[PDB]
Amino acid sequence: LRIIWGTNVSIQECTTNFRNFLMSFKYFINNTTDEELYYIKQLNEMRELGTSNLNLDARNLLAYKQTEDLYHQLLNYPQEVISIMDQTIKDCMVSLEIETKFYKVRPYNVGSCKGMRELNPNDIDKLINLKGLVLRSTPVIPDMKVAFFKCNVCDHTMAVEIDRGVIQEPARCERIDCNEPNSMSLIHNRCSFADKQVIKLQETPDFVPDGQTPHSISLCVYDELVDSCRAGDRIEVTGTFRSIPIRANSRQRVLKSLYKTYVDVVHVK
Amino acid sequence: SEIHVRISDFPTIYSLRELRESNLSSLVRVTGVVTRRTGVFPQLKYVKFNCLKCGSILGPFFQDSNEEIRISFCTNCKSKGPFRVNGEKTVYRNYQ
Amino acid sequence: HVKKVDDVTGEKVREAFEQFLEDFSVQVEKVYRAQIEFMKIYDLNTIYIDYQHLSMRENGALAMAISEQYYRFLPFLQKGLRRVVRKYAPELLNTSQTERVFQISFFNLPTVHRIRDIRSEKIGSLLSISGTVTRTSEVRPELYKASFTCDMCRAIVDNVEQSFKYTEPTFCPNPSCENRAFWTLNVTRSRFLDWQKVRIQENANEIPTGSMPRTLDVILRGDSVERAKPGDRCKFTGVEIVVPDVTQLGLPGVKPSSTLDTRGISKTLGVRDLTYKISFLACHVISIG
Ligand SMILES: [Zn+2]
Ligand SMILES: [Zn+2]
Ligand SMILES: [Zn+2]
Repeated sequence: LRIIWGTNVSIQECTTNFRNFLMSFKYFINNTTDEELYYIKQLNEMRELGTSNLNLDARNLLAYKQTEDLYHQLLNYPQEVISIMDQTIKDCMVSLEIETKFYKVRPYNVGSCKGMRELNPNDIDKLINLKGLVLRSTPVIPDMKVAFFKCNVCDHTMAVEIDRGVIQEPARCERIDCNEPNSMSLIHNRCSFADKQVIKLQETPDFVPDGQTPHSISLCVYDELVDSCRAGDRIEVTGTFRSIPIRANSRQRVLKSLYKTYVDVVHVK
Repeated sequence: SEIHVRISDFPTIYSLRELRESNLSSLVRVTGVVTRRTGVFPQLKYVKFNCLKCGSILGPFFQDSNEEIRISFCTNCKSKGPFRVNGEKTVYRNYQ
Repeated sequence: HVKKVDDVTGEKVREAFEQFLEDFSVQVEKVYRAQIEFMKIYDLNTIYIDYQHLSMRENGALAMAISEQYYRFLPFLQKGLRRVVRKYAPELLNTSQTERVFQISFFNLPTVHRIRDIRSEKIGSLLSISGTVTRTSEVRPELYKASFTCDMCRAIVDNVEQSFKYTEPTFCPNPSCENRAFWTLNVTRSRFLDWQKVRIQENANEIPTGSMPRTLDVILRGDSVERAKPGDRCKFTGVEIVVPDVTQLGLPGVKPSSTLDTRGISKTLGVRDLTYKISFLACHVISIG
């Protein structure tokens, strides 16, 4: 039972726990679709249609005796649980291009909760759902993943991968012949970028404590979910709860102790 | 790391009293007697400098045997600040 | 003397574009070669090529590659043009003594993209967009190839490529001087281009349900300046570029950052922000409807 530090998760435990459920699921009940092997139709039809996203309802799992544990673990450590859940799919798919295509899950039935303003700081890095009306969205913003460096004395080109936001700029040329200090230049248009958009949502909770005026929330949608929401739309959103420190002003590298809050969206209804 | 050339024969042989200012910066061959000698002192050959703001070792620089060499720019921190020779990482030459 | 590394595929695409220039026939003549002579009779600087001609040669290849990696291949296509002019028009290479700046213009692409469909995986490629023009600025000179003087020694370094920013030389050419940071600019003997900025807006019929129009900044160079009036519907063909943006400091999310690697440096701090916004640089402007 290896436990990942800071969590209660065992990767092998959860992968094996998940593949049995994915290969066998149960449930005014029919005999045509309510008593058949459910999810292998969902996977087969997915691969047949040429599709990449599996949409995974949540309360499915709070009944089946094994994966009950996994429901609590998914509502507490979304980062580590969703990487376990993908390797199950691309293993399960060949078990049934499929050696170079990436799979994703999208939980959309997380419940309970009572609004953004009732959440405490102990709910950071947790999965929550929101309902509301969209007002604004900024145009697409390019986000850098792989950078491009050129040696200005030898024309040797290097590529670097972003690691948790930080880019490591080489100090010495890598060529065994041209070994110079500080010869690396950055060419912006040769780099690889990705999509980012910011939405502003007017939250419409169910419980409104005495004297709450309406407020607005910020949501970050990446890659596929771009231009998927338009102003005036009433939507339901699943995502993670984050916090970030902001810089006091542009000139100084100083930060502010009070944090800023937002939501990383995973599913949209 | 380096091979030295020494010319063996050479026609014109001078005495010390014949030399004049027309002989400056030229190849000569002379005779004489050795009257004094000094000890062996080291001379700078491949010099490494320290940047006293970012603590970096700047790479090999060559000494020409004419005038002392001094640097002015740190490539990592971009400064013209104080700079001092690293005695431990330097390579020296024999002098007498 | 260090050996410069070469892009093999760059050489192959240069050779292919040279064959394209020198061996195209339409019902019969060599159209581009005719235009070449046409530019000596009136002293012009721009070459207009048709994209449908690029595709047909070598079915499924030259055109696919140039469109998808234009930012890389543009200098090589410029060099090929220079070699063709050297052959069949050597007098045109000199301004009526400096060299004459050459500009290439593609048009008549298969598809026209909407402003609200631009993504970041098309950065540095060739595309055509539509919009409505609202604001134009006056024509101003732009620094293209500059001359610098050393401050330790006084040597002259000429023809430094700027590439969208104020670049300075990174090494004195004299094998003796070791200057790499201290330079001064001779504004008298530097070469400039003409520069204008245009603002565009989304067309009325292309706006989604419940949303407001979007905008984009368009950069024009050379002979393309002063072709767009306010209140026009135009189509632009050009390259999708990125420019620094300090307004993003405050938006939620992780904002990429840069730092220097201290693993490998012998010892006994320069963080820069990677925030950009999408802009557009145009080579062909046409007013339709
Ligand atoms: Zn190099
Ligand atoms: Zn330093
Ligand atoms: Zn110099």
